Amino acid sequence: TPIFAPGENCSPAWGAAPAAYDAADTHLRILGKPVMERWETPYMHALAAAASSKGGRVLEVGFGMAIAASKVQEAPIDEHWIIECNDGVFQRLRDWAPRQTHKVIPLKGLWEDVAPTLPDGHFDGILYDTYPLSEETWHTHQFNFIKNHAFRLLKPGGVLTYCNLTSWGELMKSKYSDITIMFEETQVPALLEAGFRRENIRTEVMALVPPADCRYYAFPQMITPLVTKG
Ligand SMILES: Nc1ncnc2c1ncn2[C@@H]1O[C@H](CSCC[C@H](N)C(=O)O)[C@@H](O)[C@H]1O
Repeated sequence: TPIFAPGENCSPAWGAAPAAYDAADTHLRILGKPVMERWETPYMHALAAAASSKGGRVLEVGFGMAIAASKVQEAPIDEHWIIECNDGVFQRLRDWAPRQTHKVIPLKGLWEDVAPTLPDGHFDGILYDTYPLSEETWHTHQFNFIKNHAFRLLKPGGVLTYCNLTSWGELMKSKYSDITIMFEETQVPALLEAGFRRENIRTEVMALVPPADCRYYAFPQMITPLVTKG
């Protein structure tokens, strides 16, 4: 069964949907979707290192299991802004934020609603890792954020990192056997359209074998984008 059915739209229901964190604290499911899993930890650490590489003000979109967020907090940053839609996940963010070393700025809502309220050229780093909220935005939800907000929000020299594992897992099953080719063909044109220059786009590949029973990702490598504003 596909994660999304034809014409499925979960966006208006995401906020009020109960957040299901299992007792073993290894997964997060919302509306029966596999939103986050702890096997992703080394990869979440690579994204966190990329978004926090310039220090200063870091914007993180999607809180999930706080894996990337706890790694961002290990870097010498000044502010950690976090946008989260789901009420259940936001309560976990609310409990996590006080004990953190670097000031956390928690904001509740869809980035579609919250990001327009954020100041232009204010962030040294951006980490985008949400989840598709509709079948037709399965491979493209990150592009809407990158085009409308990532470029304007970054300071000159600022770094954007992001991922979309539901998309990339699928594209690595049939269409591609080389993860850098997959990135070049499916991601680079939208980033160029967003205002980023090709010479300012790099990628880091890392070895990570997912579990055998993982339906949404099977490729034994992960790709970390580093998209710098000119
Ligand atoms: N449009 C949107 N705006 C804000 N948050 C969203 C969103 N769509 C999904 N979310 C939230 O995005 C998150 C994706 S899971 C993120 C996992 C995180 N990188 C970690 O390391 O633990 C979830 O908390 C989900 O509720």
